[PDB]
Amino acid sequence: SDPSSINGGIVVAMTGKDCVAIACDLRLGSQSLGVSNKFEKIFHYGHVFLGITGLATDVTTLNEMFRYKTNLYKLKEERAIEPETFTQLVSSSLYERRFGPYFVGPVVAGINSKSGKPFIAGFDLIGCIDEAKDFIVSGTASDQLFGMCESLYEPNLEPEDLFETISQALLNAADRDALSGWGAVVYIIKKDEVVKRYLKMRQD
Amino acid sequence: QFNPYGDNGGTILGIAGEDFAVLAGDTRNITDYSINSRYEPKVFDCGDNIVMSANGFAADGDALVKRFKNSVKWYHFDHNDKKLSINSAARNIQHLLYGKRFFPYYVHTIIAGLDEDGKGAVYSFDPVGSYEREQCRAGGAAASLIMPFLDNQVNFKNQYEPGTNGKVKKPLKYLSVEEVIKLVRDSFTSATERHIQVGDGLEILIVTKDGVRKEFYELKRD
Amino acid sequence: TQQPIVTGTSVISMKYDNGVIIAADNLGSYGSLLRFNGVERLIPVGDNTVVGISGDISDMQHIERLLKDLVTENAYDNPLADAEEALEPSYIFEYLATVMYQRRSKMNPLWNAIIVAGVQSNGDQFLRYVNLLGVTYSSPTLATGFGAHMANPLLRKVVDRESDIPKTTVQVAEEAIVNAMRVLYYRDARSSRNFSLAIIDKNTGLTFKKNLQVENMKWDFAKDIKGYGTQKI
Amino acid sequence: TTTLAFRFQGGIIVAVDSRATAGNWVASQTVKKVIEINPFLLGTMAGGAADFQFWETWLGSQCRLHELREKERISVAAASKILSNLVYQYKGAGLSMGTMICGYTRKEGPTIYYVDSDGTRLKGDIFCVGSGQTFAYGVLDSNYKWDLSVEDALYLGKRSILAAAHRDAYSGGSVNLYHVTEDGWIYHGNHDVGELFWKVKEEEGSFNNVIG
Amino acid sequence: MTDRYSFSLTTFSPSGKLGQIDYALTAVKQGVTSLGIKATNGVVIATEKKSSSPLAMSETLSKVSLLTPDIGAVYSGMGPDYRVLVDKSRKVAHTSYKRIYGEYPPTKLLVSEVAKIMQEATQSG
Amino acid sequence: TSIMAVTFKDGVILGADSRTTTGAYIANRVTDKLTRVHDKIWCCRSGSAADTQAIADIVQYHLELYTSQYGTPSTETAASVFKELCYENKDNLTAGIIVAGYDDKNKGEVYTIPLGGSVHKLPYAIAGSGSTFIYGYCDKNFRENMSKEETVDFIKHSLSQAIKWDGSSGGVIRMVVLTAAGVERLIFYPDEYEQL
Amino acid sequence: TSIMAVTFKDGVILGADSRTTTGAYIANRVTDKLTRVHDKIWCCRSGSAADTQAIADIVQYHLELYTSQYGTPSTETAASVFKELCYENKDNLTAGIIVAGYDDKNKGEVYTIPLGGSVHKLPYAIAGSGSTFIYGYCDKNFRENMSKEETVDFIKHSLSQAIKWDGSSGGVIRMVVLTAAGVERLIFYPDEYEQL
Amino acid sequence: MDIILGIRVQDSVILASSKAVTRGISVLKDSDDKTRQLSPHTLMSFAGEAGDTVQFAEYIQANIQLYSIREDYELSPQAVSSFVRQELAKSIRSRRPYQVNVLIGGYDKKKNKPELYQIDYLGTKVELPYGAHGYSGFYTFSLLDHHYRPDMTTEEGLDLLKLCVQELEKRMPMDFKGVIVKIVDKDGIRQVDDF
Amino acid sequence: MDIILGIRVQDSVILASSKAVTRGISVLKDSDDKTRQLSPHTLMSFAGEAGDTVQFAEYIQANIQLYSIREDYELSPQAVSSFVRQELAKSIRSRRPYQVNVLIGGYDKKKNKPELYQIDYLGTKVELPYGAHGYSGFYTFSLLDHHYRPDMTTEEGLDLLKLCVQELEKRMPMDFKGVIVKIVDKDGIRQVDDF
Amino acid sequence: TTIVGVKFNNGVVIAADTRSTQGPIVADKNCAKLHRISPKIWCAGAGTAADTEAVTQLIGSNIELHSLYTSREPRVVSALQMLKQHLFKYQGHIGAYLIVAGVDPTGSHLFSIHAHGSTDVGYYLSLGSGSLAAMAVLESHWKQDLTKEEAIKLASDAIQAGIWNDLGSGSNVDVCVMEIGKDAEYLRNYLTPNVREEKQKSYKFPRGTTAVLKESIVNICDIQEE
Ligand SMILES: [Mg+2]
Ligand SMILES: [Mg+2]
Ligand SMILES: [Mg+2]
Ligand SMILES: [Mg+2]
Ligand SMILES: [Mg+2]
Repeated sequence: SDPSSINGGIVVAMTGKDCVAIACDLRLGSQSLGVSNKFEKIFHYGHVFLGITGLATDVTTLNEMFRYKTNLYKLKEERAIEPETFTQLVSSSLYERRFGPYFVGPVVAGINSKSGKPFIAGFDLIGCIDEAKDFIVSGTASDQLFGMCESLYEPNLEPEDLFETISQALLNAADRDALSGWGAVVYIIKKDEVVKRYLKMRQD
Repeated sequence: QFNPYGDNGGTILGIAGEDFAVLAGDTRNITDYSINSRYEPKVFDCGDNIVMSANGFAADGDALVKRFKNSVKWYHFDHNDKKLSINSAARNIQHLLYGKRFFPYYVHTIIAGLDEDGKGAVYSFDPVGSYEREQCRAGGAAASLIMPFLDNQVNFKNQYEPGTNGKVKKPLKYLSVEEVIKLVRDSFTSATERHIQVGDGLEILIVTKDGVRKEFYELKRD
Repeated sequence: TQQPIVTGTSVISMKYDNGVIIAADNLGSYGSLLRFNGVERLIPVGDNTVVGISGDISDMQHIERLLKDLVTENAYDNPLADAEEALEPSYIFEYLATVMYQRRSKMNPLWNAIIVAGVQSNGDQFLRYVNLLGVTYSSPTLATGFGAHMANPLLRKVVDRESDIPKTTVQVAEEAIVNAMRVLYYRDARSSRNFSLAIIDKNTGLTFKKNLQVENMKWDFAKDIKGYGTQKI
Repeated sequence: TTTLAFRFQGGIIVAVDSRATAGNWVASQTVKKVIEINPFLLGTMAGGAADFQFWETWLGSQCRLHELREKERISVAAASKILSNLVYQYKGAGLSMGTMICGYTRKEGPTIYYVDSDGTRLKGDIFCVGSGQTFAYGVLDSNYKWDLSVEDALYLGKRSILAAAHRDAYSGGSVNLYHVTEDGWIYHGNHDVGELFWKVKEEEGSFNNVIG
Repeated sequence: MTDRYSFSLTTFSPSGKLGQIDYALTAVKQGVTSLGIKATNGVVIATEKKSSSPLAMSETLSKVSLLTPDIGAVYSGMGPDYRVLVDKSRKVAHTSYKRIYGEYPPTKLLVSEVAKIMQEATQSG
Repeated sequence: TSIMAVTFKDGVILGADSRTTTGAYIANRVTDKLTRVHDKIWCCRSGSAADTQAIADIVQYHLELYTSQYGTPSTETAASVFKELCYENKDNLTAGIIVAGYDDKNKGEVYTIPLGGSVHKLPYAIAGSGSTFIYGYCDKNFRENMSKEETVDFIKHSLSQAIKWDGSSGGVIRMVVLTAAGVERLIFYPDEYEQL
Repeated sequence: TSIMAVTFKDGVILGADSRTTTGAYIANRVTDKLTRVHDKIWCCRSGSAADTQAIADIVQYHLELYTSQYGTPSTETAASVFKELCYENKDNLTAGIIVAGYDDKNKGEVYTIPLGGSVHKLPYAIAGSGSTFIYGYCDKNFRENMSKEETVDFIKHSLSQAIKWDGSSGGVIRMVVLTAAGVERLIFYPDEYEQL
Repeated sequence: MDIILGIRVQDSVILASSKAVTRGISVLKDSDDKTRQLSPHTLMSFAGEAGDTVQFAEYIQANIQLYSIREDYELSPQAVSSFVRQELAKSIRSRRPYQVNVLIGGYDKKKNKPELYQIDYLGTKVELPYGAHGYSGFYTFSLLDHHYRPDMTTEEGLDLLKLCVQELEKRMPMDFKGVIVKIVDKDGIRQVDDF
Repeated sequence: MDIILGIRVQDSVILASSKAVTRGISVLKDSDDKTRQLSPHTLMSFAGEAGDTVQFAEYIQANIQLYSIREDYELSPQAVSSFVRQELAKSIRSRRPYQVNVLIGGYDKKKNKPELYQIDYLGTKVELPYGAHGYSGFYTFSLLDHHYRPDMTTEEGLDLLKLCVQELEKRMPMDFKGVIVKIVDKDGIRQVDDF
Repeated sequence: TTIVGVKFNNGVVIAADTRSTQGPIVADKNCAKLHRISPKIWCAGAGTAADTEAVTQLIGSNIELHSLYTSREPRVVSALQMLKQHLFKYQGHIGAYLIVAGVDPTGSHLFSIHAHGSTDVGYYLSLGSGSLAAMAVLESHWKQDLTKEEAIKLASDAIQAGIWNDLGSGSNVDVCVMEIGKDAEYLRNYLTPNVREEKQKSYKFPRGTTAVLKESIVNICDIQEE
């Protein structure tokens, strides 16, 4: 009934020293029924990364929409869109459907190509921006993620240390949620290299 | 229409050690967006080296703790001052709760102490009496924030040994009372940051063979 | 299950170094109608306890009779009824708290929020709350209804924790209570200017003050306020 | 929840999952869904957890009083009917129960009774109850034979829970195995689904869809 | 009533010339001189304030206009046409950019939007 | 809310309390419910604050545009514009407005427009939640062609009683006097009117 | 319904209208709402006619049995019996009763018992649907220790206004005077009180 | 309608779809083919609310057939599935949404690979080795999880499909009157007339 | 439960009752016998709400068995049916009514006649040549109206019963997993093990 | 949320807490609730967070265009009129509750705006879940002819009342001071009374603790030459 918890799933994003990290589980379900273990929730447009939780049909629709928009942005601007700018585009795009919204919990992550500054941001379904320094959480195990992130997180973590923190934050949160899990992916993002790691987790 | 139930917030946490047990709880009591009290004790010494907390609707919480304390007293009268073992206390509480199956005590009950072999014990109850011995249990408002952290840091879940890469799990080494208290405090500090109903003060009751000891710590008051 | 008809608003209270203060206005509202203006909502029990009641007045009057009946009963076969075996605040509260929770459990509550303020035999301050649900709690400051939202913040600036109680004199405490009552008169639409105040001190005993009024009010600034935005005249 | 129990040559196999959920929140992964009524009788948990714990603990008390009075082991038929008659008195009040009363006696042999909070009492050879029952039934139906060995029967029950634990969001945690003989039940351990899944995947070649 | 001119008033002549555009450029030629120079650390735009009368307050007539905090404009030709274009240029910088991306448009894209408005007056009915 | 408008010998006086409540919380204790739609045509607002403000603002616009074309409007005209908005949008409005004005030809006039959108020309009008408690008093104590001082006393005493009984009303008693002489604002504080 | 009881120098007077309505139909236009529970203890009835009649009948029984055992009851005692019934059966009653009586020791006394079942001793009391419109008037015009003629005029004028505004009230104004001298019934017709 | 299954094997996609059409109390038909050929190498099965299913299926069919003529070219299964998803995603926020779930089985002639897409009425697309809609998965997925291999032959796929149907026929309360099975491979679409 | 039929022929009563026990989404059992022997020559089949059916049937069984012992005598089918009707009629105005419909097939040894009684959960009794409960009659009664004769043999009755079951298996949406058939005659009660 | 506005001698000040919540969970512990409509017109919002942000940007945008069109600095009454007419049109469905404050050529102003489109004038105002706690402090200490330093003190004390006593409010105090004939000064995190204490333990994991299945380099760069 509740659109934001039919399909399930989670996204978490963190900042580190000269790096950001964004991660998601791989589950798509129809309530109790597990349907897919390969439903990735993180996308990227140039060097800007977008995680999206919530109703899966909207997750797909919005990804296609932001691909559409960032592609036209690039052609006209003659440059790739930045995280700060994209964040405002996501907000605009969501709020234009104020009284008929996409049931999603988006999460932006990236590094500004000019300033080198690590950036993350989150949104409610209606477009309100949450620009936190430390971390952003989203999905059906957001409470669990808030608890994991709050205790595990410390500032200025190196990329390889940050990987361990965000992974353990995601995994243990997903294990306390019926509608999350079935695999996980973690992106470690630096100014000019990005490493993608699939995590081994329990498959129930 | 009259609603006989309410939510007084609060969050509790029980952890069973090797030869000890702790039962902690914040001291904040609330309704809606108002604070009733910054220090309203929630975890209680019930005698016979048992500690108890009934988190949720405080009127049912107080009613139950009162009735259990009473049950301990009458157990002594009826059975020649025999000590009420933690497992016996747990079964007794089930009957108290299930007694009101069709108008429940709206509380999540946790008790802690030592079993008859002297090892640490924590029992966890639902509102209608289904109970179970556990090693680790957070209850109340910020339970969802604390439990995943405990799965990770007490039971070493999803943690493996470096070099083996997912082949060898981290061994389940025993935690000291000092080590547990650290994890309790950090659990409540984190919960206070991210949950509005958690704060003001933390009160921990530590149970050993020597008896019941108390420790109090300040929490953020916003 | 019922609905409250004739109602009483905020009861406010706090501890100070030698005792407790409690106050409540003299209004018995009938919905938005300010029906009864001479209602006493602080009811003393002996010389060491004052029970302040808000909510349904008919249920208050019932509770008033129970307490009156409690004093009578305590005196029966009790040579020390006015000495060692006199009613304590803690006895009076626990009795009410029992009744309130029992009544909510029969789905027929006394539609009230009660604050029992008093001083014990050993000179300890007693201040505890109980309501229609049977919920109880204690704190250096306690308030019902609107008082919870507006009075407590002000009273907590004086006594923010337990260690502030010995530092708070009766003059400072009474001042804060009287100021809080003024604030509630400004902002609570179901309040009146007339109120009663009670002090229970371990040295000077019970001082019950009737027919008090909210004074030193600020309204002059209202003359300058014109329109709702653009209007100048 | 996923619970199953089936009769075979070597007696009865009982197998359950270990998960407990309040909405999407996983309340516990270490729940005991097999009540040890007594050394010869077992019962399964589905629906209401307290209702199961309370009334089947109570059932054990009634069975003990029976054999004290009658100087004879209570039949599985009689033990099941005590529980079904009880819940039938409470019909309408809102008890939640779906259980298999499992036992092995001389006069009956291995016997399984499905008992329901609606008052249903059914004798049968194979039963599956819970949110993940349909997943377990599939594995059971296609692999079940009366002439299964105790070793193979135990594995079938374990594998059938695993099937449900994987697909059903509200099932998992770990698998508890029991084997009921005439001389009593025998516990066959707690098996973490996380470790079991990978073990089964490799050794059996199943779950090719999942990347390991 | 109704705008019954739903057809183009600018059309190709046999020689391939768009008359009205040429004639518009002729009107620009008659207009007062304005210029622009780009430096390494800035740009300058300038023009003469041709006062139509000494009684007129030439400070009230702004030939050089702010479009965004980082963009300015100056013109040559018909002043009224410039004034409305500045109004449209300011609004379009918000509606088709700032309200979407939360920042002011870059020079080239704002110029592109202005150009589009001017192109449409060259083809629309 | 307690509001009223009373005609007298020299013109008309509008009176109102200053309490605005959201449930039992007093959101604003110094509200100005006497609002100006023209130089000498004012109104008393009761009901939805959002609705009555929106209506008043529109009326003020209409009378400003009317004045630009046809000179000063009559009080009847202002009441008609109020009515037109209230009647035609009755399904989406909760507004009870008393219109009061001063012409030199017609002198003091009072029009009341209740929920429905109907118009009623009266010697005096009372409205708002607190008005119920003073129907008896106002009927017994109103006279036509009162003096300025008598009319101020009549309004002051009336609203004092409305405030006394109605929890939704309170604060200060604002008044606006409309005569040939001009526009005079009056304010009366609790300490003054409570002891009456 | 419009009802009231007023204490004065010589005792107390109860006053009431005579209209009883079923919706908008006047079922009885000459109702007697002033009812006797004892020689010099009467009451004014508002709310459910069935409930208030049943209550009054039970009270009358209780005071009759009280008198047989313990002699004449106090007005306070009669009010307590009314309260006991109204409070304990609040979930099933819609009754608003004013109790008025005359002792020689206590003289004129008035007790009001609203819906909840609470008791309020007052110098005078007003109740019923029509009472809302005369809170202002009655507060402004009541004095303590009035004469018999003044109190009759106060009640007559008050209920006249309540009748004027409240559609649920009307008919004749009945009154009952309770003094040391005895019990006097008074009636006042529309032609008399409407012109006031 | 009721049960629709799909399984992608080595070199083909197999779609099984029930034959029953039940209308309240009676089974009006026991030979209904719940599928449409969108293009020579792309088949779509469907199940959902009455009327909407066929209306939607035929609407998609026409649009793909139109594209095929215009460009003289067959769209890839992936392309067709994305088109179908958009139409359903468009539909869910409409005045009256299409209540239709589909499986798209196709053979990509460019990549020489079979492809199975599962799309529900909300526009929720997933590419799978095997799929289902409604309650069908609940009974069958445990069997498919166990037996399925990516290198299965078409004959082995049909045997696993029989085992799925048998389990459905045993444990489902509704009588779905058997299934029509169709195979999609490099040579096109054909129906297994004996099952 | 679902389908229960009854037919009175020349010298016997035949009761047919479905074997399925469905619990929500799954068919838990396909061999359930929805009948109880009340006395040697009286059989009662039943269908209705879960639990209530068996509880009621066994309660009636016990009461008739008690009467049989006390008086050393078998009650007539008519007498048993009247007792059963009263219990259901008593039940309908209870706190929680039995939701059970029954068919009572018996052979009266005194009159040497077979007798079939149809009683619903309200206590609505009717003696019939053939009967049913729920939706079963809707499909079968047109066939029974056509073919039935009062002088039919037991073999002819079983053939007409097969035709009724076949029509049910064709047009009913639910799979009731076939029927258990029992015959009640002068010699007592026996089960037709092949049907 | 706790937001307040206080008039003083030569201008107006607004203040706010820094806690944003989703139900009982704190999403952002340092949210910026003080928004800019124009350089010298600021506002604080409560209710639906997207609606407050969205409606201030829209009016802020239209105000900027209006300021350019009229060659005049923007007025608070214009922002007020535009906000209320917008909100009234949507009949409360845009859940924006604002305190608007600012200086312009007319003088210093302070208004409140409710979601249905009603507006109020005042010398001191409060909005949000901590408005009653804040208003208590304002009613206890407010006076006429406050200085700049007194108004900042009063405003932040009113926010503190909300922080401590209201569960919906917390963390830090943001302040913005708008004085006549001066630039408005935005004081981000004016007070910081809620810093988290150092934890008992570090939760930095040993490298290689997490189990990994696959690694791969992601291609963020464009299609390359040659
Ligand atoms: Mg999970
Ligand atoms: Mg907190
Ligand atoms: Mg699972
Ligand atoms: Mg008032
Ligand atoms: Mg409106």
